[PDB]
Amino acid sequence: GRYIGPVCRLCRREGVKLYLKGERCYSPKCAMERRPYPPGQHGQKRARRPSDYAVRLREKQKLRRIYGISERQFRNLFEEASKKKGVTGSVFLGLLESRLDNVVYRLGFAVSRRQARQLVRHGHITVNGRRVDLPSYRVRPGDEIAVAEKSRNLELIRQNLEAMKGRKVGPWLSLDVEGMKGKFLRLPDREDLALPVNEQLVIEFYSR
Amino acid sequence: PTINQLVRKGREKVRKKSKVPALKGAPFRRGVCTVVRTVTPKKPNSALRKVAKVRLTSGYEVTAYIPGEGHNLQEHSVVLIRGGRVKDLPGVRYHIVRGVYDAAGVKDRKKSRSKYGTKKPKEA
Amino acid sequence: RNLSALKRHRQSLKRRLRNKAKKSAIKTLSKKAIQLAQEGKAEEALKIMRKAESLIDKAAKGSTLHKNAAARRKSRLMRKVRQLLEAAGAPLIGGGLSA
Amino acid sequence: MVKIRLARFGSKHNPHYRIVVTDARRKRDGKYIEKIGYYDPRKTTPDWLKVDVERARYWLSVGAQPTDTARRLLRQAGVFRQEAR
Amino acid sequence: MLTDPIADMLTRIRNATRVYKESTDVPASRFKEEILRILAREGFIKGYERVDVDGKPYLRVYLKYGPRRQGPDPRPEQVIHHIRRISKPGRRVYVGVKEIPRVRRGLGIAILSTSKGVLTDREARKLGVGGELICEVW
Amino acid sequence: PKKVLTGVVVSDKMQKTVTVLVERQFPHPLYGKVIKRSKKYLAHDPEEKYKLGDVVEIIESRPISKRKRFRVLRLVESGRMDLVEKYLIRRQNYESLSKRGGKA
RNA sequence: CCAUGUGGACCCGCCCCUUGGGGUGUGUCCAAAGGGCUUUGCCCGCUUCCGGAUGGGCCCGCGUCCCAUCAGCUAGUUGGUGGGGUAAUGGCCCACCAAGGCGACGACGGGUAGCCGGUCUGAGAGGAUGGCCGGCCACAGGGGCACUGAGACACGGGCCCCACUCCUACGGGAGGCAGCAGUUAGGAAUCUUCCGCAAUGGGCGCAAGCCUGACGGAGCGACGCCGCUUGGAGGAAGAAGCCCUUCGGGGUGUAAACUCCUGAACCCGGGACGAAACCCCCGACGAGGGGACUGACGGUACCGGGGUAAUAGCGCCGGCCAACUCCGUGCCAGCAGCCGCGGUAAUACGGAGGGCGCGAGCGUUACCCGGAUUCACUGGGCGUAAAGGGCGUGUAGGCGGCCUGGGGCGUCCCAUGUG
Ligand SMILES: [Mg+2]
Ligand SMILES: [Mg+2]
Ligand SMILES: [Mg+2]
Ligand SMILES: [Mg+2]
Ligand SMILES: [Mg+2]
Ligand SMILES: [Mg+2]
Ligand SMILES: [Mg+2]
Ligand SMILES: [Mg+2]
Ligand SMILES: [Mg+2]
Ligand SMILES: [Mg+2]
Ligand SMILES: [Mg+2]
Ligand SMILES: [Mg+2]
Ligand SMILES: [Mg+2]
Ligand SMILES: [Mg+2]
Ligand SMILES: [Mg+2]
Ligand SMILES: [Mg+2]
Ligand SMILES: [Mg+2]
Ligand SMILES: [Mg+2]
Ligand SMILES: [Mg+2]
Ligand SMILES: [Mg+2]
Ligand SMILES: [Mg+2]
Ligand SMILES: [Mg+2]
Ligand SMILES: [Mg+2]
Ligand SMILES: [Mg+2]
Ligand SMILES: [Mg+2]
Ligand SMILES: [Mg+2]
Ligand SMILES: [Mg+2]
Ligand SMILES: [Mg+2]
Ligand SMILES: [Mg+2]
Ligand SMILES: [Zn+2]
Repeated sequence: GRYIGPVCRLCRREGVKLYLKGERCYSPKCAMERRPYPPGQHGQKRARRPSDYAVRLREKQKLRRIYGISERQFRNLFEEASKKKGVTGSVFLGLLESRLDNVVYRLGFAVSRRQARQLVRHGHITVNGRRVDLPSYRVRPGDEIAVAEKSRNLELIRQNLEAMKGRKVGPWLSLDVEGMKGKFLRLPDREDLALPVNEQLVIEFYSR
Repeated sequence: PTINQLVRKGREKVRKKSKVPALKGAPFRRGVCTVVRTVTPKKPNSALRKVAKVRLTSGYEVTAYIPGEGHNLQEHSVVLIRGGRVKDLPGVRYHIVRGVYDAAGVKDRKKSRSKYGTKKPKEA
Repeated sequence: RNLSALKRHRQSLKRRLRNKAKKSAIKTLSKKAIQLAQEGKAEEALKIMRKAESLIDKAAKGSTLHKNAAARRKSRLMRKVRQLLEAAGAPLIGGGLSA
Repeated sequence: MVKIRLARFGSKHNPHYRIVVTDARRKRDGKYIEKIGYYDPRKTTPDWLKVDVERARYWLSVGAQPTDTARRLLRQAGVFRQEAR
Repeated sequence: MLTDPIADMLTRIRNATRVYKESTDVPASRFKEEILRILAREGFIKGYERVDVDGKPYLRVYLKYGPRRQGPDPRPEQVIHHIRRISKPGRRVYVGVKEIPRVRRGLGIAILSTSKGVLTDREARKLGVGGELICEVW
Repeated sequence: PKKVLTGVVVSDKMQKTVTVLVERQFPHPLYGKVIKRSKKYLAHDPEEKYKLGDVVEIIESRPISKRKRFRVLRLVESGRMDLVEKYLIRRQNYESLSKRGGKA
């Protein structure tokens, strides 16, 4: 299935915050905040040089975890941007944002990505006016990501549809706060997304 | 060479020889045991590694390593045989799969298991 | 046993025994045309030739010889009789023969 | 004889049919001599039926026999229509 | 015996240069002349002059070089960094247009014999024909 | 276009028949130098006209015997023994390279 | 069997074309069958003839694995004239005559394998492979043979012998799944004696219809690819227990406990597309129009409502190779793909805690390619590293100087047919 387990420990594995714990992950709690060093018995001891391949892999893992999809199809998404006409680093992401489970988490309707998924899986979501239980979902420019009326008066929807009067979307996006709607303007750029990944280093792991 | 030399003579596609005979195509082959013994090892080493010469169902009479601590192998115990030679002992080039047929799985095995035909012991 | 099948072999038998009668008539008859052709009886050979040539064609309407294969046996005979009468005497009838 | 019929090119529960000109005795979905259109019987599109009339109108001056199904799909294509007075 | 009129030239001018000889002389062909007019159309060589060496017909090619480099090896740079022939004899090399390659990512030249003659991949493809693929400079 | 072949006769020693040697040139499949490989076509010459060493064209035709599938079109040149000698030199040399032997 | 014969076939004759193609002149020979109904005309048929299309036989050009430790093979063998045979050319087959044919550009023998579209690998060049689907081939227990027919030399047709099984009254006869499904055998391994002819396809029929183990679907198998759940939001300066500790303390670890939220499964109901034809009346039997029949998947998919927190498992952690420590053991027991670890401080063996990688899969074994520019066209080398014949001669073959012109075989170019 999906990975399911001790999430804020990769808040610390690759050494920087991955906001996957979600609304806690802006505390002086999310695990990183306390103890930067990554897991078990040794995590505090002196860390030596990382192999050329170490680093090659770290920065791949980060981007795989951070987006909350498992390897086997993190691949067919890479290998589907390769097969596509344009910059490979920049196409890749481009079809991470078009996935449904992170079409929500940037459209507001959730606290973290792992949560944001549940709402997709469970019949809660509208796509060009229909119900989609499919995180694997290719959201195109002009699509309509909303909520089905039935779930609307749920707290989790709403405390989150709240806070959005203090934030903004992401410039490829209109949020319709009140009407509970959302619109996919275009794809992103590598202009926008300021992730803590370096993407060529990802591709240099999918060269070997 | 010259072009012509080759045009006349040419490049002789290399030939591949399977470091594992017995398995006529197969990945495993069941045989009955013949000898059940132990032979001391090669040169930098020292042990008393455990082995069994096994008549086959491909005709042959090949000798086999028993991977593991304990074993249950007697002169007529059916077995199963996979590739993977031994840099300690010469003439042995296939192993015996633990756990299939009259061959034991090793008791007292928590870690490396799936190889050793030993199941899961929870309520541990 | 499968009575769809058996049907067609009993069938066979009956046509073989009409196809035998057909051919083994024509051999016979046309051999006795070659024969009268040798010693120049242009009267009689040219008779036999036409009662050959027809028993040909009517085995050609049928399924014994083909139009291709029956036309054949017409040229075997017709020509070879026009020619045995070379080494003898001129065609009396001119029945199955175009001067 | 020469015939015009239907040949499967979908999968389980998802048939998409092809219009074909092919020799009678030929295997169903086999080396046909001419593709003259498709027919979507699950009809999931605006274009769930194309034919092109002018070829089936050579192909019947030809003397290629339709099915029932395929016959009905040609009348409905315009294939068999007449005009003037 | 002497086999390759062509490959020979390259190897004179090769060995000529890598010595930094001002001038060098090669057995007058019609080919060797038309290949040569290229090699100065495209500035690898200053130019060839027809000169008779011992009342025998010949071509005098003058050699182009780099500029006085410094360092501890003050020896310039053959404008001809590598020249070498592809259609070798008994082993020939005919490319269409499709098959005409480009050399050093466009920085370089491939020489052709075509139905319209003495051609560079640029001049070659611009013209839309091909043939025996000859040598290769840069 | 019932194929047309230009080759030089190398065998008279038969009835209304004759052997012809046609050759072709081409880049080697992989190694790709021009090579030149040839083959001999038992032609049909009825009236017997063409003789031992002629330069002929042949065309694919209605089978005449077992290995006769070419009639002879026309003559491009007569007298060309140069090759007939060459072809016989090759045919000869088989006398050598045997594990019967070859004597001095 | 007889006649009529629009036409066709054959013999001979001329006239175009030119391998047996098209016309024409005389002689000669051949046709048929009737059933049905809306009966004085419509339908399914019938016979001879040119043609369309369809499918197919046969022949040639190039392509088509290895070993020369197989170099010489050939007597129906190669060709000729006559003949037979076929839908048709031809040693295909027979008679008779001449002595040919083939081969190192691999004849011959031996070994192996159906071939291809494509499929896997690879930067490419090649290397590996031809289950499924599709195009061509070849067989139907082994072998030879002909009949019927447009067609085969015929899997569920026929004649003969042999092996094998079986009935027998000891004369004799029966039998052929490599068609679906299953049994047995073998083997590391390969499934239901399922539903239905609704769809589509085929045979036959004027039609309703009839046969359809093709096929359409279901069953079983993680075997493979993809889609999906095992929760999520909150939660301690951080429980117990388990491991390390330099006894201060470090780690599993916000993970768990509880707080809140969502609701796979299940329950209730509704509930398909896939199917409009053939048929029937109108209308002309046509074009067009109207009516009727029919679902094996299936009471599935999918829509409305209801609802429980709700499977985790394998490999690895000395180097290559992401992951480090305590005990136990002491060249023992054991790991291992390569070098290698173990002879009382083992990051390598077996356990624990901790760690990395993956997830309904994770590993091991077998095979294909890459790595391997270690078969080297791309892309290699011989002084000592494996390798220049001990030296010449010269045949096949490979290769070649300067000046102009004819051919255009190669090679380039454009249009086109095919793929
Ligand atoms: Mg529901
Ligand atoms: Mg017959
Ligand atoms: Mg009559
Ligand atoms: Mg009759
Ligand atoms: Mg009657
Ligand atoms: Mg075989
Ligand atoms: Mg490569
Ligand atoms: Mg193959
Ligand atoms: Mg198949
Ligand atoms: Mg059998
Ligand atoms: Mg047989
Ligand atoms: Mg059968
Ligand atoms: Mg039907
Ligand atoms: Mg499954
Ligand atoms: Mg399994
Ligand atoms: Mg999956
Ligand atoms: Mg939680
Ligand atoms: Mg409908
Ligand atoms: Mg490491
Ligand atoms: Mg281990
Ligand atoms: Mg220790
Ligand atoms: Mg250990
Ligand atoms: Mg290679
Ligand atoms: Mg080397
Ligand atoms: Mg040496
Ligand atoms: Mg020596
Ligand atoms: Mg020359
Ligand atoms: Mg010239
Ligand atoms: Mg040309
Ligand atoms: Zn977090």
